[PDB]
Amino acid sequence: TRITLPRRPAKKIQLGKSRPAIYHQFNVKMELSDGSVVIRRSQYPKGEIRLIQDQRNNPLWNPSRGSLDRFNKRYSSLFSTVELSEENKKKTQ
Amino acid sequence: RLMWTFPAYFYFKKGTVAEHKFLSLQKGPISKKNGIWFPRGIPDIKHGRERSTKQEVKLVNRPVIPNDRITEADRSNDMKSLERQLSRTLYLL
Amino acid sequence: SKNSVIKLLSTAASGYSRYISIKKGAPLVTQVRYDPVVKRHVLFKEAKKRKVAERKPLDFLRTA
Amino acid sequence: SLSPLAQRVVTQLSVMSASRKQPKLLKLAREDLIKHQTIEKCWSIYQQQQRERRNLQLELQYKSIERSMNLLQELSPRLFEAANASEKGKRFPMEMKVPTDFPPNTLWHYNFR
Amino acid sequence: PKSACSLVKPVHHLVKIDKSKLSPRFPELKYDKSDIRSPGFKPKDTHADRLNDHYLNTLQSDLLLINYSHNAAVVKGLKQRAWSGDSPYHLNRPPKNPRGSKAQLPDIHPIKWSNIPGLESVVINCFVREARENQLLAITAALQLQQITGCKPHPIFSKNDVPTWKLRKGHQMGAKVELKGKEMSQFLSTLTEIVLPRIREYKGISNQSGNRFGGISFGLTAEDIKFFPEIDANQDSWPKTFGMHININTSAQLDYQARTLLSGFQFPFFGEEK
Amino acid sequence: HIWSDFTTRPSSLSIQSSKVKNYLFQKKASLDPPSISRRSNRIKYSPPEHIDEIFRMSYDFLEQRSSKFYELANKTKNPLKKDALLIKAEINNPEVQYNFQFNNKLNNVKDIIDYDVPVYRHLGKQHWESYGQMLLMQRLETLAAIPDTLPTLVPRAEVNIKFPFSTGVNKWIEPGEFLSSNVTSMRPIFKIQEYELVNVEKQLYTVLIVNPDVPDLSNDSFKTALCYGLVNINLTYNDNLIDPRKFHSSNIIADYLPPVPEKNAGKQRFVVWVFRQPLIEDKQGPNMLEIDRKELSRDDFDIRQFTKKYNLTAIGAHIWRSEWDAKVAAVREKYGLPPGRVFSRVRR
RNA sequence: AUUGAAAAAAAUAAUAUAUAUUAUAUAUAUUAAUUAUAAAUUGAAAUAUGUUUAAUUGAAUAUAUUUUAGUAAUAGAUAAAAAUAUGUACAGUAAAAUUGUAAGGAAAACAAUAAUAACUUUCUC
RNA sequence: GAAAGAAUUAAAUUAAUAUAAUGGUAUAACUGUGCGAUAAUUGUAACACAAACGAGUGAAACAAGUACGUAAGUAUGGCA
Ligand SMILES: [Mg+2]
Ligand SMILES: [Mg+2]
Ligand SMILES: [Mg+2]
Ligand SMILES: [Mg+2]
Ligand SMILES: [Mg+2]
Repeated sequence: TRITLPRRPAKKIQLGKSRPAIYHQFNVKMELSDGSVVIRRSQYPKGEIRLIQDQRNNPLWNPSRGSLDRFNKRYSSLFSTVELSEENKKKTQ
Repeated sequence: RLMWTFPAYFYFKKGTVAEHKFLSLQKGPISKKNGIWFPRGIPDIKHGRERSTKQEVKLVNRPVIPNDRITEADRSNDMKSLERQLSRTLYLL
Repeated sequence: SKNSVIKLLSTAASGYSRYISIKKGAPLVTQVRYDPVVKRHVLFKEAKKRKVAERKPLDFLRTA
Repeated sequence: SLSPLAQRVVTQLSVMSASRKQPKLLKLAREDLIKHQTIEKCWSIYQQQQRERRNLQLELQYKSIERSMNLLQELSPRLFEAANASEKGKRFPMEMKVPTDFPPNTLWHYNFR
Repeated sequence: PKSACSLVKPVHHLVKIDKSKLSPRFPELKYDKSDIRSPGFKPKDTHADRLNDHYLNTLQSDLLLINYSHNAAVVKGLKQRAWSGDSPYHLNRPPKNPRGSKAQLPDIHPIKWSNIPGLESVVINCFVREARENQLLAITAALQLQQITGCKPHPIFSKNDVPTWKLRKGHQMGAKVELKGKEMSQFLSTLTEIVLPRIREYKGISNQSGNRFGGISFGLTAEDIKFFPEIDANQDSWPKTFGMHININTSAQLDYQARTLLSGFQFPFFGEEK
Repeated sequence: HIWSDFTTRPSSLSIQSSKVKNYLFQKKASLDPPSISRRSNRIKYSPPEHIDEIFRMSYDFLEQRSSKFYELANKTKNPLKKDALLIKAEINNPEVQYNFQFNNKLNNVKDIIDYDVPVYRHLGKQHWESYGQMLLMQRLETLAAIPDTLPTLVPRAEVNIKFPFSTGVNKWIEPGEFLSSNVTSMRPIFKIQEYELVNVEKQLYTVLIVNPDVPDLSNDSFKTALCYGLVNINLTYNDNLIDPRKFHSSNIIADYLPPVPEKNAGKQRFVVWVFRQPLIEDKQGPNMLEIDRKELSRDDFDIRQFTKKYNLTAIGAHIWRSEWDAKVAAVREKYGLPPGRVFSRVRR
């Protein structure tokens, strides 16, 4: 019933011979929402990443400062604000 | 020098286009072969790495290019500007 | 009968033997004890034969 | 023997495990060992010095604050009271961000709110 | 065994005999783990920690300035009360337990240059409850944790037994990892910048959250973990994903101080404070 | 650059090996380590990268620190403080560390490890505290050589004994060893290595080997026995091996009588104690002391009483322990001691 | 030892060889290994021998000979999840309750919750 | 003035002890870990406790051999 991986005999690490787990890590450059780059050590092999949604473009972190895309594409000739004002009578609710 | 081997078998699946590029980027270790003198000891290899040495693992779609830490203001030595030193704490006098 | 008696016979062929109790399907019980005929510690082994609860021999060589 | 899920779990386990992934031990010559020791000791000393400098600075600041507050108490009681309030829910402003490795495109914002 | 009577004999000298050193059994173990000759050696101070540097430079002085209360004396905690000797039965009696609590509470000190609050340790407890059925889920959770941190996780086992929740005793179920120093700092920085902004309706950490003494916590859902860059970069490799608790341990005397410190490192705080 | 100067500073602070020194101080990692003697092994070897420039920077930093310390050290007048300053200055010197770590401390060659130099002496003390001292303390406590002879010990000097004259073999005795009667037939040799700052010219020492476990059948207990007694011995940090060469016949308050344990009397502890003399002011030269040779007895010997009388302070100790064997009778015969008693196997 | 790079030696300990002694010592030489172990028509790598391109090396590709991949947890003298219940050696401290934290709820897991006077070492005013 | 160490004090035996209940146990008898798997060995056992006898219990010491421990030593099954 319980799904498991059944254990083999464990390998005897002798006292003194235990070595610390130094995992393989690459120096990875993260460019945030704006052009601020930051280096971080990372286990996945990718020298450069650029981020879209970060603290540097979130309103909570700076208060002082593709369905939608598809819709935009196929209702482009009409150009869909003025449109909002036209189609927003707040009597009926 | 002390880092583990990069477990490429995990991050790159066998028989895949992404793996192939990674392999091409890499260069393999010299294996032991009978009837030859290796004056830097016999190659100790596991998961395709010389255990006796350090391993190097070479790696919108755009290169992440960081901005210069020195600024235009710094170059000009404009004391009234706030962008003139980026790594130091500036005090209004 | 849960716990049976057995005869451990000395390996140094004195004839000396010591008796101990074990569970019915316990592993073969060999022990090193003093043989007074020989005046030293020798191996003792089970004189009779009996069935054993067959454990799977744990593999250190990583199979498959 | 094993399922594809079981295989993938094993692979994942291996990623974490030290089984056949770790190099030889870092052996040194005696001269090299000494050089290493001298590097480490010096570094440690430097770090201690830096800590003392910072600690000393903090102590100096604390002393200055104490000196100020006594003076304030002596002179203007209301001002002293205003100064010495509970700042329990004081929050650092979200603009004071942790300095990055390299700076952004727009270094400084001149307009706000 | 002739007896079970344990009784350490007194000595006739003040030299402290380290018994480990007198043996020749574990020669590699006599070296400190910091020493290069030990197999346990690891390069500690590999690069300049950024969050720590920031704390040192900007925040620590600001925190000290905030926490200055003029002529603040020590506030003693709830302690074990002694009996008044108004009866001869008080004479070898154990002390009365503390007033409100059963356990003793610590003294709250005034903040000075020495005892400014700072980050002490992060712990990332991930207990996957589906792993009562599937042990492999615990392994996957541990891997995820390792990926996130760059630090070796430790397996959590079911310490208790209960019938209502289908839970046995002594069953591997998720994992934990205590981050300290530079890795912890990095993890915090990632949380602040990458992950927590990608959470949709994220107000912040609750102000009612925390220990009574310098410890604050919160948790991430399985939805939130896919924003970590190590997990995000291979969504094919990560079909399942597990939530986690994140216990931040500070060197703060009280919890409001700890909250303030965390705010300094760009952690938002939303709820009504105690 | 204070550590390159050897005008006022001793020669021992430098490395005497030239090749090693060259390897330590180079501008690039071009040369190969003198420690690795074999060519193939040298070829195989690869030192860790970037180590040179950083090492040089570390040297400069610690050299500067040493120089700064020296600025204080010369202004200081009182001797212990000055010594401490000197230690602080030179302890982080790579060359002195190399010298100390990788060459023998027991039979130190003066040019390599000079115990006249304060830093080296401090290092030696630290080394002693790390292992040998602890071991000695354990052997004193476990065997019950402290309370049985002399209440306590505050180990200051490292004391090592040897029995060169009897057999021929070279071996420093590990504390609490079982030695044969052949081994301990002729006298031992002491080495009292002193690590504290002490007046070498004035300070005298006494050495007493005592046997607490010789049986007294009148008392139905044991009595002590002074097996070997020396007084007024002169030590020097480097010149410290107490041998028939050094001490005169006047120094011998009780000349060596060998361990001759009786059959079934049991194991007999022989615990050497090393005391330093009381130092008298306003008197140039070594202040001697006279021992009343009729007063002190060898067949029964109050060690504590003796110490009280002459105002001694026990700085060091060492211990072996002998029991009966076939050759003890032969030893007795050689020394002209009587046949030797034989006790009942049962302690009834 | 040959090979790379640009007279010797002076610890401990281990290993090899020799001998000293009714003493598990000393002498000389050298600093190995350190998380591995059979079995892979299929993955990956190296070297050797060919052929084609820009005497040459890179690059591509064929065969041979190897090497790797059997991917599996403890990395710490581990310390109150479960497991070897008798020996010995070394080391440590539990529990409850309380305050919190993703699903978690009275009840799953993780964190935190008595006092530092004196002492030693290190840095520093 | 700071960091690190050694730790000490207070509390605790309410957990835990293969198993009832009681006494004992942190100096741990509880727990972890290395080695081991030997002492869950062989002949003589005085002397005590208990005790009608039959039995029962603790056990110094002597001799043979073994395991761990640098050593001191410990082990003739299990905290009782
Ligand atoms: Mg029991
Ligand atoms: Mg009880
Ligand atoms: Mg009676
Ligand atoms: Mg009777
Ligand atoms: Mg027991």
